[PDB]
Amino acid sequence: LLNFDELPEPPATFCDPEE
Amino acid sequence: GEQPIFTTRAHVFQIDPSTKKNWVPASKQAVTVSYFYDVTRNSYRIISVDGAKVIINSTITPNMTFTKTSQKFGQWADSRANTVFGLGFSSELQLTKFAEKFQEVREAARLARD
Repeated sequence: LLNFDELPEPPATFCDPEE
Repeated sequence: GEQPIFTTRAHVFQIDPSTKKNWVPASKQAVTVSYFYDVTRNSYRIISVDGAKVIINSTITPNMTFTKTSQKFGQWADSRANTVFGLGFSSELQLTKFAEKFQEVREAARLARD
């Protein structure tokens, strides 16, 4: 299936910062 | 026979089918992404084209969902094309406006088929 057990991380260019 | 509803620009990605965890760029640069109402078929579509290459032609049904995964990126599954499209925007507002348009189109799609 196309279903995600976990949402994937966005591409590194469009990620939210973490810190 | 096709009226443009909303137009924006984004980087287009598709999820890698095997791993389901990596984004493959579907365009080299940003490309135009538009919502269309198809008066011939009574349906709404998301269309993105890079020259003679059709990158997105997704017909929007009420069940489909756009999921925002960052302030500038969101994704929706397209079972007909058996893929997941991701769009990366240069401003948070473009993402918001795209997501809001997506939800609007989902209800229009259900009301149009009543």
